[PDB]
Amino acid sequence: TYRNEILELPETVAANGKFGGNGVKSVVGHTYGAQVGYIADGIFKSQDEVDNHATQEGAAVGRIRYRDIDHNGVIDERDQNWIYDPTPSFSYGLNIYLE
Amino acid sequence: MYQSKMNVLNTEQYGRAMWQAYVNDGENPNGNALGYAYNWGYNADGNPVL
Amino acid sequence: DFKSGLRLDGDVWVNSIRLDEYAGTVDYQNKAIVVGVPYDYDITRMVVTEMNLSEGAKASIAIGETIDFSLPVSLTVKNGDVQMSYTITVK
Amino acid sequence: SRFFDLVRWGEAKDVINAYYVTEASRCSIYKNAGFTENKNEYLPVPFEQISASNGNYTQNFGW
Amino acid sequence: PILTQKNWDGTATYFQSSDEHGFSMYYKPQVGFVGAPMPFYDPVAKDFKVMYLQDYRPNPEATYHPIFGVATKDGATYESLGELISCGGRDEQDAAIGTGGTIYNPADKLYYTFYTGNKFKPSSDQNAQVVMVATSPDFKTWTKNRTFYLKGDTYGYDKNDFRDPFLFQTEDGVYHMLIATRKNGKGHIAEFTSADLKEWESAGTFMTMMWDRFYECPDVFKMGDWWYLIYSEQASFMRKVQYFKGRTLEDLKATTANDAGIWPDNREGMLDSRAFYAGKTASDGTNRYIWGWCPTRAGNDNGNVGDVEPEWAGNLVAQRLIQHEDGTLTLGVPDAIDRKYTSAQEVKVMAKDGNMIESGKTYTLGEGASVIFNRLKVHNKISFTVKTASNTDRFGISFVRGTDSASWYSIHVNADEGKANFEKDGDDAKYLFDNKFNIPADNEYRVTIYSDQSVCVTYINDQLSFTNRIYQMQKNPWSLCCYKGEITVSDVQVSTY
Ligand SMILES: OC[C@H]1O[C@@](CO)(OC[C@H]2O[C@@](CO)(OC[C@H]3O[C@@](CO)(OC[C@H]4O[C@@](CO)(OC[C@H]5O[C@](O)(CO)[C@@H](O)[C@@H]5O)[C@@H](O)[C@@H]4O)[C@@H](O)[C@@H]3O)[C@@H](O)[C@@H]2O)[C@@H](O)[C@@H]1O
Ligand SMILES: [Mg+2]
Repeated sequence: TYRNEILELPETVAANGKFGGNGVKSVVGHTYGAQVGYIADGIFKSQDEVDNHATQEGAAVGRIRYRDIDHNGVIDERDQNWIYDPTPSFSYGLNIYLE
Repeated sequence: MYQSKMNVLNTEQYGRAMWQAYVNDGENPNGNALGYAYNWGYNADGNPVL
Repeated sequence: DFKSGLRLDGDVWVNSIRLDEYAGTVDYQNKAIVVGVPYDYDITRMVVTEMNLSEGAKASIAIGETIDFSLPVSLTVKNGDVQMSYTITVK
Repeated sequence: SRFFDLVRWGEAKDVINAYYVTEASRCSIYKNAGFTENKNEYLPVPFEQISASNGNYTQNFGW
Repeated sequence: PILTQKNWDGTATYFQSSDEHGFSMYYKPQVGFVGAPMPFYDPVAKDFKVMYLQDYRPNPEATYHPIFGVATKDGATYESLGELISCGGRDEQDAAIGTGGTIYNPADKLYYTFYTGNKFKPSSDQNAQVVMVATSPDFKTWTKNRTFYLKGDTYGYDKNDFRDPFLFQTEDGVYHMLIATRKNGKGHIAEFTSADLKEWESAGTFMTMMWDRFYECPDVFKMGDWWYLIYSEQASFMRKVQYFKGRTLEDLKATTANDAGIWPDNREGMLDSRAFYAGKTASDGTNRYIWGWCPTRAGNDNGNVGDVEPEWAGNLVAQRLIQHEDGTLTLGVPDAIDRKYTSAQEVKVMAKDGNMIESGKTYTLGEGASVIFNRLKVHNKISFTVKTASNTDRFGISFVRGTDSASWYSIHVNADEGKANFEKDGDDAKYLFDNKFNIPADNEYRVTIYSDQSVCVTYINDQLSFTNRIYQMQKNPWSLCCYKGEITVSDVQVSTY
């Protein structure tokens, strides 16, 4: 097992997100290749659910519901967090030889 | 041998999916203009069926 | 069980128009059947006598029925679930 | 140049809203279309550029 | 994921609601919109089989407007039988199907539906509109008779104006078809008699229209002791539904025979406002129900009624015909629709802006005072009673009303003007349309609003019926206001299901 972390990075690289963050948040302090995205809290199943959820563009019955991270009442760019980590918990292997 | 054969829609499944998308969006599926003619109706609850 | 019950492998064609006692030409590119009659003809009462098609092909217009041909008439040929639409006009 | 002319003249919001309302009948794309008075008449400054030049670029009004 | 529920009951802030693709009470299919209802009573199934035209926002340029069947028995519940009669080819005369009629023949156990086919881009020698017939053995599958072509120009009528075949059988045993056509620049409802519905004889002209107007979807019937002709005015400035009364068929024909103007009542035969069109009636033997379509608004704006004439098609709306002792006709809520509302919702005041006072269920309002209630739901039934000081008061019911609502849409019942007016209040103060009705002499009004999603029908003391398309009205507060007189409102009850 192993853990990877980026400690320093040029400002332009952190902004463009070549090494992670998708250009939304800086990858510094996170694993190499980590990605920032929305959080899908299931799908809408009724107009009552759509109305109860925070307002978002294109919300309708049967559509993906996105969590409001900052609880501002509207889904926008700021409602994104760290969702992807390309680091396995542990990698193992086993070899058996029977004669 | 190829094992991870990705499952994709055949002709009937593709037509069914297109009809489902059209009726979900409220447009007329017969207007697909892809050569598909759909015989379809509504059930007791009003949900479209093909 | 991957195969779907579509039986699409079926030929659909029309190759015989026999309105009353008149023949006509068929253009498959434009899906048209054009039948010529003299300048004086009743046209309001035409019967279909010979409308053979490809093997297993079924058409909406049957034999023995009468159709007014003052305007182009749409015909649908459906051997299975494969359909083809032509238009029949009379000059 | 039509959009730039509308923005320069200042009637861009009204013209675009009227166009949306008129064309929603014959086009379903404009079903949810809506123009904001002081936001949508100029493209926002790119977020990547703002982040790269920290404390130097200010986003346009309304964004 | 834990779902969060907002405080719907307890807030009066304006909320952006939405309309589902399907409707339950005022029927609307999940796909397309209802236009030009064609009601019919099935003698076998003992129910109501209303057909219509399935309009779409992107209609095809050549072939469109098929016929879809809807089965009902009470006017509240509706099931769909799918497409019944399909539109023809591009070059066929029935590329676009117009409004028609339906009649059953026990002689051959066959349903005959007579519709209107519209030629796409007709030529000079081609009739624009032709009446056709389709036969069904069990109302499910329909076969069009290709040998039937009732050309309008054959009998000297207009080629481009030959519409709305309405069929009815009289006691003598002969079927009569009424066609709303034009002759030598004058609107004529022509009559064709038949004994087997296969051969027709033009029995002259049934009736003439009033002041060179056009009548859409004529419907002649008999209700007890009077003969009634329901029609829809095609004139852009009117765009409403009127009717004519007559003791016998001869009297009905003699009505407006030549600019006579024998109006059935003092309101020129008004039934409903601009939001109700193509009203056609059918009777099951005990009650008569009229079906029409409430139109939609472009851009989902209630104030965007539109110039000349509104948008076509919309939501199917069913009302119950009520015949008074003088022969006048008024529209009432169907009994099934009224009884469907079972659950009751508590009502309480949200805003206190005017000088009104509260004494329990009774609220007294002066001029310039208004009261705002709690939010509504998807389906609402609001019933109350308003007593005015005199017969010159202006009270009103406002929907899409909130604390921060810049504009709200109101119906003002003006007793001095003797009518009701649907207008837009707020920062625009726009007048949309109106509807005349009979002012009670006791200054008492029994107001009942039945609203499904975005279509609401208001009934005033069984004397006024007022249909409206008000988007965003569901899940939003409603208010009562007074402008010039003094009013006292009581018995406010809100029911939802
Ligand atoms: O499809 C194009 C666009 O316009 C509509 C408006 O309905 O479709 C037009 C299309 O509808 C037909 C049959 O499909 O008639 C509509 C049916 O509804 C009736 C009322 O019962 O007519 C009301 C409707 O007719 C209008 C506009 O169509 O005027 C009729 C028009 O026909 C003339 O003859 C043209 O030469 C003129 O008399 C007049 O200008 C308008 O007054 C009303 O809104 C029935 O009469 C009829 O059965 C066809 O008649 C027409 O071509 C929409 O569907 C679509 O968005
Ligand atoms: Mg947020």
